Amino acid sequence: PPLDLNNIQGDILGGLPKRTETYFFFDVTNVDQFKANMAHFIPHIKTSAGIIKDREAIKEHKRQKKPGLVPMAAVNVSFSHLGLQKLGITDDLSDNAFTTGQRKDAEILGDPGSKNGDAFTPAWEAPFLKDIHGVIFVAGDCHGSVNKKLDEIKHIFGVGTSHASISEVTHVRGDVRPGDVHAHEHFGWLDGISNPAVEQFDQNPLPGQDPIRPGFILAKENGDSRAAARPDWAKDGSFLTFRYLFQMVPEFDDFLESNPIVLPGLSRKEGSELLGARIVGRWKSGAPIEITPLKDDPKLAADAQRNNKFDFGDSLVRGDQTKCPFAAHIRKTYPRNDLEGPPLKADIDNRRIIRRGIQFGPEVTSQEHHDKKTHHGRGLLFVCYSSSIDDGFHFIQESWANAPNFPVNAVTSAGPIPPLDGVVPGFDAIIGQKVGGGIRQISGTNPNDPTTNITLPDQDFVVPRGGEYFFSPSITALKTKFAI
Ligand code: HEM
Repeated sequence: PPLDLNNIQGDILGGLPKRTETYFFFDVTNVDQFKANMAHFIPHIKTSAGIIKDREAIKEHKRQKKPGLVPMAAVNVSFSHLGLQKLGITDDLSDNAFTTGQRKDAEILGDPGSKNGDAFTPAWEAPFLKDIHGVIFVAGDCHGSVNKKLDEIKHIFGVGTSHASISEVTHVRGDVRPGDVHAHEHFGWLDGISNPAVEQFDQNPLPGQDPIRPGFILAKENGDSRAAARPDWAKDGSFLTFRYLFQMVPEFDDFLESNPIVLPGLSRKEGSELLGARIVGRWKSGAPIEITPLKDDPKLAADAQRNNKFDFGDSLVRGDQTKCPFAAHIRKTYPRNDLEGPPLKADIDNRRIIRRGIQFGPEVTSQEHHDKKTHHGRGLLFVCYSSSIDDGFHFIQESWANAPNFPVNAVTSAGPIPPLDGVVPGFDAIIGQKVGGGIRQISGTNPNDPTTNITLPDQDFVVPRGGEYFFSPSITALKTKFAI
């Protein structure tokens, strides 16, 4: 069937274009007044149709050399399980992670925290330990637009006044980095390269971007295995995972400088760069190591038609880590042929996620660089979408990233593979977390010596400090279940 793009919130399919973005986390205080205000709010919501239409208007305005105008920052909205309960919307959405809420789920994600008996409290910023009912987020070209748009939303809900239907728990702000590295995350890598193409939305998949069915992103659409268990209003909504991930950049840079790979043809500097590339699965530029294993290639990196056309072939079955470690970040989170090829021939479309991350915080200072220690908060506002957090984000984090035997344990489940005997890939070095904060190791990072492990510093390079699981309903769901 064709998708109704006027019904689907625009951050999901399309993505809200942004140099800056504010996420406003709130609690409902008066349910009836909240539902009445939502009638006024809903017309402000950007849909996927809206996105495509804007993108064309920007292209014509830009082809035509006009003086370059304010993209009326787009608004989206998303609700936690605690907010659905609060609103009287009690139909089960058949996802344990969402319904559990991420404060609890975080124990199993591997977040640092502590236990009173069987009660777990993650080591998050104080506001993310309160009940959050939803998030209103607004994304645009500059601070002026976003704030102006957000002030208007706050008038609609009466924020701060005696007649208020929501209150602020906290807010967070993302900002693309300055200049040439605007799309690079704070460790230095080009981010936003690989996302799944969606059948009946993405007209021209890029090479290496196998399109998946829309029900793996949107509830009750084609390919949602849980379609029959879900209520009609859930159609064309998607689960939004938010993770407030702080990055320890000077500690990461220092880590690389201390562990250079000694390899014919490379400086000390270059061996430290090779290690970073191998840990991520790409050069900072964006060039995938599976294509260019030993030196960066900036032209390949800048070309969307060549920079994602690889699948690890049968390197895993053969035990061959020469081009790419098994435990590289991108391989841990999208295995490609490691699982889709023999022996498993597994269908991992339900493990795919659409990422809409934005960076935050200042650049690294001279003092921070000199100390080789972090002094300011910076990192990534991580946001991803799928029709199942249980199958997507949670699983990726627990069974792949945090699992030092993955992917060997997956492919050896079918029968031992002698070239993998004794291979323990190790942790995803970027996001892998060990429960209790124990010792993490990663193997295969030296092309010439695949069995040597690096023991990671106790201070993780990425440190979660907040997050929650939300559901982003359709325009029509909002209109009938959240309005009046
Ligand atoms: C500080 C945190 C993180 C950083 C710095 C980071 C960095 C990156 C980079 C540099 C890429 C490659 C460029 C691209 O394809 O976009 C990437 C891809 C990806 N990351 Fe992350 N990441 C982070 C957290 C996460 C988390 C929490 C998840 C999921 C639980 C995740 C899942 C993925 C996936 C699925 C891909 C795409 C794999 C592919 O299709 O090739 N990442 N990440």
